[PDB]
Amino acid sequence: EFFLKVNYVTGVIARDKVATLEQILWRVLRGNLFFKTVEIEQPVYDVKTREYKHKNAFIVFSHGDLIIKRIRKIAESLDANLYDVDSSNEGRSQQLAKVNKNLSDLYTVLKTTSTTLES
Amino acid sequence: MEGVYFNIDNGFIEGVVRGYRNGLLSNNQYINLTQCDTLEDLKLQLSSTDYGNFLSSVSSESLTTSLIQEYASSKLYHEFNYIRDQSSGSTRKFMDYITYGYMIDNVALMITGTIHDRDKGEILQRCHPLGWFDTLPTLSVATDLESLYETVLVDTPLAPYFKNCFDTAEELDDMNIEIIRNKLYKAYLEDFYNFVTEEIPEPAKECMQTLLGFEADRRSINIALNSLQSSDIDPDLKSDLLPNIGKLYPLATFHLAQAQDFEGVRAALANVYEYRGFLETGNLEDHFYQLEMELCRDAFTQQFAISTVWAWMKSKEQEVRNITWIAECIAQNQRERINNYISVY
Amino acid sequence: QVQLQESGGGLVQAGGSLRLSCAVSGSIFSGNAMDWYRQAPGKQRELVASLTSTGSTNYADSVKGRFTITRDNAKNTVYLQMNSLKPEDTAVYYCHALIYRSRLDLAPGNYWGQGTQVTV
Amino acid sequence: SFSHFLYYLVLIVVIVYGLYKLFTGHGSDINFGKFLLRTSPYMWANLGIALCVGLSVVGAAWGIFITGSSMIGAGVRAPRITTKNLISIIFCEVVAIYGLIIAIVFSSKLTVATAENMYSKSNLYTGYSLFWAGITVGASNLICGIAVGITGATAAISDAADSALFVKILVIEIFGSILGLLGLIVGLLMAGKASEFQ
Amino acid sequence: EKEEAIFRSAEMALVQFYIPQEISRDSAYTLGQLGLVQFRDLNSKVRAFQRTFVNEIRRLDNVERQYRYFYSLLKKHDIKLYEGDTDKYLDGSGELY
Repeated sequence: EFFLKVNYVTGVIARDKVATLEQILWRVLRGNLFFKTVEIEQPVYDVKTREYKHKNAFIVFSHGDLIIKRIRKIAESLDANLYDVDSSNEGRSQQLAKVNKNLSDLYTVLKTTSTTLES
Repeated sequence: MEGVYFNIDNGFIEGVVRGYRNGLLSNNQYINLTQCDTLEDLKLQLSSTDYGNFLSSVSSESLTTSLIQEYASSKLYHEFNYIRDQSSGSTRKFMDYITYGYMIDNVALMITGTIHDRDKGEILQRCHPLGWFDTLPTLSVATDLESLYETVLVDTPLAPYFKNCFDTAEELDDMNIEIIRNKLYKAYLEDFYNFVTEEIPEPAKECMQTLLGFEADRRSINIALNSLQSSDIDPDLKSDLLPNIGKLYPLATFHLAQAQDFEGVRAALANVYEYRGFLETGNLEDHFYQLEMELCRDAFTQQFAISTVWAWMKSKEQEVRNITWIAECIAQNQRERINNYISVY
Repeated sequence: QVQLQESGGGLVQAGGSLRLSCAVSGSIFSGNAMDWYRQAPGKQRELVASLTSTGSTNYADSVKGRFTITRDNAKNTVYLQMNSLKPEDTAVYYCHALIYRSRLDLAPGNYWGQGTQVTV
Repeated sequence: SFSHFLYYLVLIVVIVYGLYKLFTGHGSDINFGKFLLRTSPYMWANLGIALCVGLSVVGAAWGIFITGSSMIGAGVRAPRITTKNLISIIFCEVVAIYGLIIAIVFSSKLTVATAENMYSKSNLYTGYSLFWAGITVGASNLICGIAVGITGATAAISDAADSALFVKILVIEIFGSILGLLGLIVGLLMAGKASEFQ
Repeated sequence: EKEEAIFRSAEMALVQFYIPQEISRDSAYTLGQLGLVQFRDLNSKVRAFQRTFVNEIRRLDNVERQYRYFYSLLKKHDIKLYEGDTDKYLDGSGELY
């Protein structure tokens, strides 16, 4: 039901800026807005900064090509990561299956380098 | 007199700021810097000054005349932000006015980046960090000024300044931007001067009115000349660039706005004693800096007056420009004009 | 960084022509506007002729109608001359250059020559 | 403006009230003479004592944070000044003692007077004397403490530059702190001939 | 007997050292071990970058930059620093090492 209301843009954004993003989009879509967002419970590291901040997921529904393009640029003018989430539930499972493998595999590479570095 | 009340909320600040003033590089110290052989020597020499160990985190092989500018500027910005953080009320309000000018520069610098299709991740490395605001990178999104105003600039404190920008053509190029750039300053300076007139106590009131007056004149003389670059810029456009607060206004500013040639500008300035000599001989840019530092030096003689913040800021700005000029001469191994820094202190 | 200096002049008999030159360095005619100023034994100094960036040429032709302008961008120097000189023309003639440094409306580049004397 | 408006309103009311009593022939009812005579001499004397130390403490306190903030301010870069410049703070605190001295001296003159002599000439003289004497010392020390505080603040900032300035600018403070003493001297002269209440 | 220099300041002597250069490094350590001497500056007029042993300070300064960097990494990865020996050389006891 997150995806209730490709016909949408989705990504992650820092909490201090989700308000800025929502408030800007109101004007860009001239009130034709379908903004939704979800909290993430933990802080997450921005290791480029060596600090952590609270992050939130968000999604916006739109059909217009130029509208989608501008929304993507606005989202990425603020610090955000946008993902190619498939629309169908089975598609999301298919994507999650691959990401689950990759991320689980990637831990092994992190472990050896981290072990070597701490050693 | 107001020095009786001034120290209630600003006594701490006035002490710290004059602490920085006592750290400014003296005429003699520049000579001791001038004698260096390499940047690696310039760093070691600087360690004896109030700049201290600021570069100690930089490897010998990493020094460049570019990096020295970055680090020296960064030290200033941290000291400025510290002073702002400790302020409140009208003083906090005053300092926030100072940053308006820099962010007006940043907005212009950011937009031209899109006209020439350069990446935001690169442009944001050249922006002036004091002119930072949350939505600044969002300027990358569109081309027409109307969209940029509606979607971003309505929210920043710069919003009131756009009274005369929307007369633009429907399409934007860099030339429109520099015109828009100046239009914003005209509103900004006139508002800042008005705010000073209303909310700042004497003698700081009269001091700032003098300093801002000089800046208005400096912009006026620059614009009256450089505007001759185009085939033409209409006099009723020029009149929208020249600010009203300067010593030149209105007697000389009208002639400058009306001028269509260099000799017209020279004739216009011939009447005002403060600038009577500027165009008749010598390097123009040096004269402005020369007068600028002399005004700041005089401003420091007053006491219990918040204008010291402005005087300190501009003085240390020139200090960085002195350092970079020396460093560039050192790095490029040319010295025949290394002495040409400006040092009133 | 620009150095200006001019050449020619000196004493010459009345009714003859005369030619002046003004060197320029470290810069190009692009964004250049350039002038000659007279200065008589009477202290005031005054424009006589000009080269604009667009190639137009201002004059004090009401009194210097036979002074002339030449564009020398192909050689990046200056050669400007006058015809039928008169005894009232004895003055130090300074070449002047205004450089449109850049788009940013900082203080522009401004430069003066040292002055060449003329006698009749 | 609100407060200034009230100032002018009050003045107008006073003028109207005065003219009303004057035109009706009862102008003598504005009798400042009876007011001075029939007010208790204890009131004038006691307010003199209280406001003396009172205003005299404000002068010290005002001077203290004028200088103290600057010393802390300038001292962040040059901590050396935090002790050498303390002398200028002493001259702010001292005038509080000058006030306390007078409070001690005046306190010796408060006594329970006999009923029939309450408003006698001598008692009234003492009642007025202790009022104006206390006001003079209190106000003079209020004024003095502020000027010394201003001087101490700038002296600290100069010391942060070079002691060669400090030793010379300190002399300015002397011509300020003398005023507190001169106020005290006049204070003791005013009370000099006043006998305690009897 | 050694003076009980509490009532008045201790009596000083100005001393000049004729250090042979070949042992200059070695002797300098002993003076630092004794801790009895405060040195004058005979070259106060010379600019900082022109003093004769500048290069050796540059080398050791650069090493300290690297050691400071290592200490930062230890803090980033939160590996606690080892309890180094404070008494490695008797810590200023006035005895040579």
